[PDB]
Amino acid sequence: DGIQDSGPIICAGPIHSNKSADIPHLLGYSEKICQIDRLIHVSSWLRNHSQFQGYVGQRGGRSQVSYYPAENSYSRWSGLLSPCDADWLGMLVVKKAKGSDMIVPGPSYKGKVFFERPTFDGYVGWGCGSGKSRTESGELCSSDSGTSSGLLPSDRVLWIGDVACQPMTPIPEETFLELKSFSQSEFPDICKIDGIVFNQCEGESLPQPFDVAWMDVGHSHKIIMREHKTKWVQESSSKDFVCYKEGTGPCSESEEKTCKTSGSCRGDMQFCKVAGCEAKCRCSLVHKPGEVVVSYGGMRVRPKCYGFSRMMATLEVN
Amino acid sequence: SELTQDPAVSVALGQTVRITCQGDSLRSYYASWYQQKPGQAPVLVIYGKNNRPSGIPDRFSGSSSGNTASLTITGAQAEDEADYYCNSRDSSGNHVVFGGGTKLTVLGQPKAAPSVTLFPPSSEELQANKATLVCLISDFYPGAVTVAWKADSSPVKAGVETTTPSKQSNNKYAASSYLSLTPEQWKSHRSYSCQVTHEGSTVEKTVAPT
Amino acid sequence: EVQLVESGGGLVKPGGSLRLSCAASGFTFSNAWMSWVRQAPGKGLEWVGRIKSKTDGGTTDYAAPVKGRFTISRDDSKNTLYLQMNSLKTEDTAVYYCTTDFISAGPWYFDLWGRGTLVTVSSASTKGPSVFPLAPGTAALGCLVKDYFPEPVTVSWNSGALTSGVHTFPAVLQSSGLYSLSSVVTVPSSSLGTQTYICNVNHKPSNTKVDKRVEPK
Ligand SMILES: *[C@@H]1O[C@H](CO)[C@@H](O[C@@H]2O[C@H](CO)[C@@H](O[C@H]3O[C@H](CO)[C@@H](O)[C@H](O)[C@@H]3O)[C@H](O)[C@H]2NC(C)=O)[C@H](O)[C@H]1NC(C)=O
Ligand SMILES: *[C@@H]1O[C@H](CO)[C@@H](O[C@@H]2O[C@H](CO)[C@@H](O)[C@H](O)[C@H]2NC(C)=O)[C@H](O)[C@H]1NC(C)=O
Repeated sequence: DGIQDSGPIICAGPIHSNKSADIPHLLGYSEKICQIDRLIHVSSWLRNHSQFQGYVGQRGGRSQVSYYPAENSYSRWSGLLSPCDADWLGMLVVKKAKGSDMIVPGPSYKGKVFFERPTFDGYVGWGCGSGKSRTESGELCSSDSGTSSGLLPSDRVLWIGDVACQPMTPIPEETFLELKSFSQSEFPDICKIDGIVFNQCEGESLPQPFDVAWMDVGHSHKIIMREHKTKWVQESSSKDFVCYKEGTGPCSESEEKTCKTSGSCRGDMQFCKVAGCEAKCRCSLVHKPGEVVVSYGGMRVRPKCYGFSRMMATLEVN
Repeated sequence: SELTQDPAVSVALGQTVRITCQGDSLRSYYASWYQQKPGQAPVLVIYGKNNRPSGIPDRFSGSSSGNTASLTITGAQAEDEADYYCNSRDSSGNHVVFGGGTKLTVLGQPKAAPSVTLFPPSSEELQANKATLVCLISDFYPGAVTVAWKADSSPVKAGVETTTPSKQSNNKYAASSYLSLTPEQWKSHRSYSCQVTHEGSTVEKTVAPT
Repeated sequence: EVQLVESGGGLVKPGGSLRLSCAASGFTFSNAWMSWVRQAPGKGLEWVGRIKSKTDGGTTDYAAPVKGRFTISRDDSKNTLYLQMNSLKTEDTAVYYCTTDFISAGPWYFDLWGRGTLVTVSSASTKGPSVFPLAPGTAALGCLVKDYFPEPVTVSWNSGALTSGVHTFPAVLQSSGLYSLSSVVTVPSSSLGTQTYICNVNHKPSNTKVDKRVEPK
């Protein structure tokens, strides 16, 4: 659980053979986590939204994805979910970029086939079609011979920001409004973030890069924070365990449901304590510091996503 | 801004070594790592977050932490003996910066005695009033030899030039020594020999005007 | 089949000029950022500069030690990268490599390298070598390539048919300042006179080419 992990949650990186292979829909939790390990979710996203053929993450899988900045805390725990991961699990949507979605400076974009960043009001992904990759500015997809196989290394995927996503405790609208107000009081000179009204202004400068801590608590936009405290609570509920049928791969949905509800399977010490125990299927803890709980503005919430990442902001003009 | 590496590091055959690169760019951007063997072009082995080019075994691996990037080699082999360079972009993104390099020594390699070959003054070269003795030394380890030359059995100390041992494709060493003589002293003696000592043991070969 | 080949290396006088080129093949040269990387004898790798693809502005960047004297350019129609070197100093003596990011896309992930071309900045003159035959279960024969400058000398056997048993040794730097190397091919003592072996010596700095034949004497 708490120990930092250098590797997949459950599944070793994919060795695909057929760029035209189907991406099956899998119902089981561990089946989905295996796909997350293999970057099959980012491959699916690229096929749906960019008319890309094949896969990203060939041989490398999720733990060889690129981050901006390279110094990244939450990737040291394989079990902490990124926005693309949370999207695959149905907790949020990484949307297709529109031209008005601002591409932040700083990442090294040249050659990427996919990148995403949190935005003030969501999560946006940028893709490229077959045989293409991003220019240095990230603005266009140009022709690239190195992508011909359609079985691309994980370095072709870029995730922007230090981000952890998790099941949240939903809050009332009135709690969100109070959090938003405290946020406005901490950044009173900020007008728009990623094109979204943050404070009312008359004049404002052009958008400039903006590095900020933030949390996603549902509702219409993120809460950006300067003074705030975070704490990690270790939890041991069923999302905290994955199940492997060793030899075959991840356990099936029905096998996993049985282990987690009926105490008739194998697992690590914590899984036997909470779920019960007796080849077979075995379930063990994923690696993370826990669930993040945020104190801000006199309140305390369990958000959907928390992190530090780069957005675009406009400042008020006198 | 600059990437700092240690100039040298050793590892025992089969053991794990970790080569570290340090620089302010590495907080934002990844390093890449290059293996260069003498007489060869650099080969890329790690880039980004622990990505391997095709044909690079996963015994090479990459990590970063803070303002440092590290290359780790498990199960060190003799074929891993090389110079290892890190690189990255500078702050502006307008340049590429290489680290100074780290020379990796792999200890515990098997000792091998030198196969020696001796050629006489070529007959075409004797038409040109010159004579050179060509003593080749190959397939030895470690790469340190002493060479001595003999006019019959007398120490020949003038006109001899030996190379510094160089590493072959088979991770053993090669060297040459050349004794140059006027065709008088080639024929003024019935016996010439190039005598090669490697780790206290001397291999010898001889040629004659016959 | 994807490859980069540098050429133009040689001997140049201090203060002189020299153009290197790099010929690319097997890929769309126009899509590639192209970099030059040099290595002076016994020292570390040093980035010289790059030219971006037109897609990314086709702009150039140079390391500080070569700014102003070195100019990089590209001709996409002939698949070629150029390095124009002016006001050459002796510490510009290096092997020069062109390189690009082909599969590992990214501005500093150099996975594709040429073999490099040696540039020697020196006041000395080119000298072409004397080539001499070396005559013999097994058999040892070769050529000895004597008194040349600068490096390198490329040696082949039977126009490149005799490819195994070949051991071209590294050259000796004589106190004269000239180089000498021997190349030896192991053959059986056994087709001694039935088969001809000719060693092809090539010294591009001195435009010398010498094919010399082996026999037992
Ligand atoms: C890319 O497009 C895919 C469809 O073209 C989409 O796959 C679809 O995903 C949904 C949501 O996970 C699945 O929905 C339902 O699947 C079963 C029925 O078989 C239900 O039991 C579930 O509750 C769920 O509602 C679809 O089955 C699935 N379709 C196919 C053909 O696999 C991908 O999710 C898209 N990619 C991204 C990143 O969104
Ligand atoms: C790659 O995989 C796809 C699907 O898994 C293969 O396409 C199938 O081909 C078979 C017969 O060749 C058909 O019966 C299916 O209807 C096809 N499915 C789809 C979705 O097209 C394809 O042949 C594979 N290519 C290989 C193995 O080279």
